[PDB]
Amino acid sequence: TIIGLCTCVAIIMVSCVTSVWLLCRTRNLCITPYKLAPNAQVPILLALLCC
Amino acid sequence: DKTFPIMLNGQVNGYACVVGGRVFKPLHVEGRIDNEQLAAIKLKKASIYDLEYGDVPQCMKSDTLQYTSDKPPGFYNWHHGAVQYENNRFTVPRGVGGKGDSGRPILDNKGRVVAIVLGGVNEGSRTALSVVTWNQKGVTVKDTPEGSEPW
Amino acid sequence: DKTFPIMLNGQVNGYACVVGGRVFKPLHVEGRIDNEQLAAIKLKKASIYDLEYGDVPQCMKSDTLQYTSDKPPGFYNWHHGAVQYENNRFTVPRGVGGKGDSGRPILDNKGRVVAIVLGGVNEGSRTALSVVTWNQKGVTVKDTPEGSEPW
Amino acid sequence: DKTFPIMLNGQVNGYACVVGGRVFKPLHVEGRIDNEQLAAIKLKKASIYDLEYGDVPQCMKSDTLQYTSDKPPGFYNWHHGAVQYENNRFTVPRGVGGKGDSGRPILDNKGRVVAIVLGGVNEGSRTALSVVTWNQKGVTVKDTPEGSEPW
Amino acid sequence: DKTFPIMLNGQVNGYACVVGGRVFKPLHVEGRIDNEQLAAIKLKKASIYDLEYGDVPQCMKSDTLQYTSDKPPGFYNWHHGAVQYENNRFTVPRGVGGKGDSGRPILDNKGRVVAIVLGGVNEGSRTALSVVTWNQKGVTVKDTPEGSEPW
Repeated sequence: TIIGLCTCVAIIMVSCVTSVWLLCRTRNLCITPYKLAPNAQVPILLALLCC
Repeated sequence: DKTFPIMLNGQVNGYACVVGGRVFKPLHVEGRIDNEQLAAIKLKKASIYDLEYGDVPQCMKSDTLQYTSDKPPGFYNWHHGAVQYENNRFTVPRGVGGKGDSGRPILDNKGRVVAIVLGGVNEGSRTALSVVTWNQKGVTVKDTPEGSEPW
Repeated sequence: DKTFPIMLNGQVNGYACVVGGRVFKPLHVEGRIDNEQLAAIKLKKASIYDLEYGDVPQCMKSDTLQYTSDKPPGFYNWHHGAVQYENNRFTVPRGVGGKGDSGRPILDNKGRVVAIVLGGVNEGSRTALSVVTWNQKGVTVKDTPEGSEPW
Repeated sequence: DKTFPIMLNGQVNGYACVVGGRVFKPLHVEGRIDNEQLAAIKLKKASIYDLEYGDVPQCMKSDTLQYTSDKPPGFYNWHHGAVQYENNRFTVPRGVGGKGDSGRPILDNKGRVVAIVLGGVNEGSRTALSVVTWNQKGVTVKDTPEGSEPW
Repeated sequence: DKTFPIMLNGQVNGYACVVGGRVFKPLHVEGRIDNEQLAAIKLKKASIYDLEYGDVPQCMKSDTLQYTSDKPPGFYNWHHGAVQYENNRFTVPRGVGGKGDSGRPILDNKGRVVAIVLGGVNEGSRTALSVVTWNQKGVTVKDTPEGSEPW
């Protein structure tokens, strides 16, 4: 149980950090094309999925 | 001044531009910007476009370069002369442009900036420029003709 | 020169000056002195006078401003022109002074320092100035009008 | 420029010379080299010659003073005036030399470096110089009169 | 003519010359000599000096350049102009010569070849050449300035 619980927490931490890191990476890559173009369409759907 | 040289070892290793209140410089160029106001800015990385970006001080925002995505066929202006724009590609005569010219801006006949030159292609009689510009929707895109090399 | 502007982000927000062999800068003005030799000296604080001071390097000790405590009624001058000294307060026409003129000395008709301006108060006809001066016994005093603002 | 000043506290206290494609600076002359490219190179010390030296930048290998070991009786020159060489000693008119002239080479009539001056002695008619020179075999030899004070 | 270009795809990679009765070309030069009399000769690989060499046919013996080891300080000629020679070093002004000039001879005032150019180094305002020369006893030697790029 001690070994099992530590493995479960270690798996969750690696998976959650990786999941959020990719999602943060998604927002950076998804939004950057519009950050460098103030005069852009910026569709409303973008503000809902990538933010 | 609209364009600011980047100095590494005392020589100019590239140029930084300020467009629409934001300052951009080539990601692959190391050194300080030769401007006391701009040299203190901590910039963010944009690996998509091979450039770093950030805001400028409030005193500079009032006279920054104008963004435009209006790119009809014809000739465009830049530091070393004219730029020809055809088939959605920017080209200049052979021998015009090389190492150290990275980051220079290209402007239309109305004084609006259309692209930031990060590299180019050395062809037999002409050269193609590797630039970051905007598409028909006004969204930033990187233009890299086949064989492009960073300047 | 004798007056050395203080720069924070590439802009002047005050001035350092050398009087009688000491380099005086306002305490509320943060930044680097626009110099190479005088910028290397460690400064002592005089917060009761809103000043910092240090020793002038040997090569600069002779080329410094002299000061006097003799302030007869009349007109005194500084960088922006004439200054009126009446009713024991230094004052300038409305709008002549303002923020950024911090550490700028006031001179008599012989070019001698009589006060160092740190701030001011906008009155009905002239702006009263917050200055560090020397009283009738020549002792350093902070001469400020009511409601002065740091410049 | 082939002879570069050395500054410690903002004033010039000697010279660093680019002779033979190598940088030569006295040990007793503390401070940075004026040129950013010459100041960035790590230097080696030769206490037996009271000089410090190092390899020049690639571009400075050609732009260097040529040196000669042949110094027959006659006259030579430097930035303080003419130099007379007799009895193996470099003698200059009284008062011509002084502090801050160390590191400057003495030139012949062909523009070649004959000796590097480090100090001198006031003999009451002319001043004898402490130099770093070359003997008849072309070997670097320090030549100093007794009692010479480093300049 | 005693100099014959070597071309691989119609462009010149280097030159061959007849000196002393032998045909010379650098090892790194690829292609065929425009003169068929020289291209058909089987050459020995002198990796010691980066030169290929062979025997001139008797029908071509008259087209031979005289060579000498007597190279006193002074100026020598080659296809691109004057060459300055001092301290056992052959030097040309910056911008004179580059890739494609390998194998060219250096001639003195009597029309005798004193060196064959293999490459060179840009040294500031002047360019040093990597050459194959004969020493004071007439023995072939290779002179290579540090960093020389084969031409």
